[PDB]
Amino acid sequence: EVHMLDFPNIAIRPTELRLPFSAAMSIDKLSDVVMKATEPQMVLFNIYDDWLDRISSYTAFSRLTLL
Amino acid sequence: IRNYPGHPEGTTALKFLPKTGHLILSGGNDHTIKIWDFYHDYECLRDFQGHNKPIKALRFTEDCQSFLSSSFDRSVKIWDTETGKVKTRLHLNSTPADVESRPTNPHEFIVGLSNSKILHYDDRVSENQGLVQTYDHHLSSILALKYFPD
Amino acid sequence: PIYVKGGVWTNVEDQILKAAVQKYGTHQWSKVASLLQKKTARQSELRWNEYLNPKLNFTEFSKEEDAQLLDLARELPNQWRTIADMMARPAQVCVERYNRLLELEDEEKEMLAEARARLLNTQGKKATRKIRERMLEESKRIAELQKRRELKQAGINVAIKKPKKKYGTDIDYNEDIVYEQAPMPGIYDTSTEDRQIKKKFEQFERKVNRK
Amino acid sequence: ISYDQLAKLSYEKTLRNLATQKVQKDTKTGKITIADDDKLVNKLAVSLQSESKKRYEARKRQMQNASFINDKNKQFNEKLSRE
RNA sequence: GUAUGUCUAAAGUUAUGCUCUUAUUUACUAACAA
Repeated sequence: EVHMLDFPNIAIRPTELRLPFSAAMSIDKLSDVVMKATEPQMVLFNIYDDWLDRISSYTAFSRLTLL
Repeated sequence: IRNYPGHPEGTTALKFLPKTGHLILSGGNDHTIKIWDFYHDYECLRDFQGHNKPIKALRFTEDCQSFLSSSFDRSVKIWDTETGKVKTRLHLNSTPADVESRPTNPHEFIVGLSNSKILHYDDRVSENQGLVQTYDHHLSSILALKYFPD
Repeated sequence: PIYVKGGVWTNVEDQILKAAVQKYGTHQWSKVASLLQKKTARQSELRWNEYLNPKLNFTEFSKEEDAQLLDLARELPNQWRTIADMMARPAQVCVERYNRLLELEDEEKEMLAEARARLLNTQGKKATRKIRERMLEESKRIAELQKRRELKQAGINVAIKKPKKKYGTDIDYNEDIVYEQAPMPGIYDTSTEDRQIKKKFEQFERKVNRK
Repeated sequence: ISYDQLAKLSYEKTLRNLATQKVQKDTKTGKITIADDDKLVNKLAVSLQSESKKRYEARKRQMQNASFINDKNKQFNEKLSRE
């Protein structure tokens, strides 16, 4: 809320529904990359690639959520 | 039982080649790395160093083609077995007391320092003059390291 | 599980309590209670007072003693602590006699191991910490020596760093004599002796160097 | 036994250990050089070391003889038990 | 989380019965999460 005061248009959403993203970092390659990191850097990824290609994003996200 | 006079200056760092290893690599306190065989006819092929200080920790790669070397003047040097013309690391903070390369891929290469900061150097990363990543969870001089053999 | 204390005195438990009493004495009942995972402070103290203390007695009463007892009952009506004191016995036992006259192991072993561990560990954290630091210090020293020695072997002579002196007037005792309080001035002459001892010293130094 | 008696009695003993087997003064300096036999002083040194050594080993034996917790307590209970 | 306490912070002083594999307890600890 405080660091979003730079720009007021960005609404905040407190999720009532807890999503598992502690376990998100226990995906193999992710954890690997985390360990690899040597400095203040970001290394983005497409959390689902082929799934997008096949089906809409929501479908992909359901699978991801399950995983 | 049987002898061989190698390095007239005191300290030495004698090590064989890996598994199928007919060779006796030494590198003493007389700032000169030397090469003798298991066959009683002890044949000398001296891998001369360049760096001023004596050579401390000598170890081979899994390939048996390049052996690492550490000295007191912040100088690690990789050394090709028979030829000896090869990648070089003249510059560090101060002496790395112990060094070891990876037992599965000769590329990765750990050097361990007195300041207690440990350093990677892959083959392309030795070309880069960089590190894959450092370690800093020991605080005293480490002088001691070896890989879990896998 | 946490719970309200009580129960019954298992013999092992009793023994443990006795040991504690030997250790900590008859007025630190909290500590002794703590030593017993089941039993309370109050419980413990009571037990010690009533059953466990060796300066009690449970020998049977002589006929004279019986007379004394029952006479006391007749005269002091059921003030059995007073009566007990008069007898010189513990009170419950006395009462019982009077009445007569008128007519699991894993857990136990856990507390045992813990107990013995405690009783054989008799130092405040300051002590433990201090000895820890001492051994660590020793280790550090030997490691340093190994470096220094290694370098000597290697041919680089490194003088051992002084202790980073805590204050301005902090003393190194090898620099010069501690507080040379000299001997009392010589009545008998001492010159030859001085020489001989000097030689011995220098010789010793030489030996050490060679060693 | 007082330290009076125990001194004289120990004096008497070491006299039996003896019974087994010149002065020059520079008065200006005050230095009283008693030149005496260097062999006898050496015989004192060796004997006195041997006496102290004998005593030193005597404790070592008595220490290795055997209701306590640690080294000190065992002895402290021994200090109570002797009474 | 602290008091507090150590540590580092670079220039070379002239000598020749056991091993093993695991699963369980209990304890302690934990400015780590609940």
